[PDB]
Amino acid sequence: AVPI
Amino acid sequence: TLPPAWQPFLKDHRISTFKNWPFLEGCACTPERMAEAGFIHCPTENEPDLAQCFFCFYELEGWEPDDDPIEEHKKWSSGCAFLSVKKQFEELTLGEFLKLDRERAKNKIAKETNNKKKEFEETAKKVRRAIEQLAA
Amino acid sequence: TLPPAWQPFLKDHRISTFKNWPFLEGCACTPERMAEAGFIHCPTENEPDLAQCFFCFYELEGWEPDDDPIEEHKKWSSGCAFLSVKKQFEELTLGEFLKLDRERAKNKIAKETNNKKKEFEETAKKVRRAIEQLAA
Ligand SMILES: [Zn+2]
Ligand SMILES: [Zn+2]
Repeated sequence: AVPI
Repeated sequence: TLPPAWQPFLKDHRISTFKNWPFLEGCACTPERMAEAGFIHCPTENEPDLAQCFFCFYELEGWEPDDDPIEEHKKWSSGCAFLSVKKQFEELTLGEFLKLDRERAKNKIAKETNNKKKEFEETAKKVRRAIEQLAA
Repeated sequence: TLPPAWQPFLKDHRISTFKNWPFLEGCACTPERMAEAGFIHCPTENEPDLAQCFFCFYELEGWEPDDDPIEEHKKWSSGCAFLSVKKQFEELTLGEFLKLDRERAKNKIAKETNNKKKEFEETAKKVRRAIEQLAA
């Protein structure tokens, strides 16, 4: 996953 | 029972938040594993797979089947105190619990401040550009 | 901040319930040692003396200055679990606490079903008398  | 504001501390409640979670059986980031990591599902039209930690309020998206929610959390925001609690919820003392909840309330404030700060920098960029354009 | 429905478990709260309560310094049943016995100040007009245990819901009146709230409690309603609680609230495990809160809810049920019973008994007696009187 990755930050927004 | 336990009042709503404190339900997110309950794993089963966190699991419940994952409605229409795509990553199910066979995946490393199941609603169960997400919850074990502290995440709740905060889907938006824009970010359908958007998950947020209930404790430290950090937000992750772009999830993939093999993602370990725990390692993802530890990697992007290690400082979260929930990560460090290995105890089972009901093996917690009320002092320990209220302590945690205090820090959550803190984290929440921090989160809101950083948000206010970001929209401030955003509107600023807009007045700046407008001013530049007029200058031309 | 602690939920209001669960405050009675907090001594300081129980203490606080005592407003215009007699028997202070010099007396054995101070609001401090009343709360210590689990008592709340539920004063009516016909008995501003009324105190009730938050856990078992037993009610006592006609308080004597030399009365020891704990001793008074043990003799009248011994079955109360709170009496057995020797730990500081903050030292209670979440499970332990939820177990207690469960039993409290239970005791509250029992109390109200008892009152519904006495109420019904009375109405029954009245109705019975009425029809009996009609015979003749
Ligand atoms: Zn976190
Ligand atoms: Zn009692």
